[PDB]
Amino acid sequence: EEIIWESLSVDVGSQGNPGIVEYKGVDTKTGEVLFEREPIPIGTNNMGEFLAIVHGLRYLKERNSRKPIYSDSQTAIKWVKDKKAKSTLVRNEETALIWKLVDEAEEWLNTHTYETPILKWQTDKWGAIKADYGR
RNA sequence: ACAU
DNA sequence: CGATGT
Ligand SMILES: [K+]
Ligand SMILES: [K+]
Ligand SMILES: [Mn+2]
Ligand SMILES: [Mn+2]
Ligand SMILES: [Mn+2]
Ligand SMILES: [Mn+2]
Repeated sequence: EEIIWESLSVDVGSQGNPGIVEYKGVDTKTGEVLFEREPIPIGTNNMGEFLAIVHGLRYLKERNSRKPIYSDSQTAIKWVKDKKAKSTLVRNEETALIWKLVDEAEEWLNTHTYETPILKWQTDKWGAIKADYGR
């Protein structure tokens, strides 16, 4: 119903899908950018949405913050819940970096605990997530 | 269909 | 119009 303003919002941006992928996390209340990942030459939207949530979990855990995370990706929220990113992206030499990062994110989820609620940003009611790339 |  | 996903 209502936005939980005391939260972290994350999103992917890309040039092509598959294509160059980046992501960032912002304070939902203020829009302040709290982290941004350097562009990865080839990935998918969903891989980037997944990495963004996992990075958010790690960022909040390191700072002892109980804030929830908002994501607009139904897929990535499920992959994080499952601790398994079921991407269709070919594993080859050009996708090795994104796949390394995804594998390492899964590995982190399988070796750490968190209570962080991972919440669906309701774009249909609230507009674009505050971490959106405006593109 | 829904979500990107 | 193309794509990634449940
Ligand atoms: K969206
Ligand atoms: K589809
Ligand atoms: Mn998104
Ligand atoms: Mn894996
Ligand atoms: Mn977006
Ligand atoms: Mn967009």
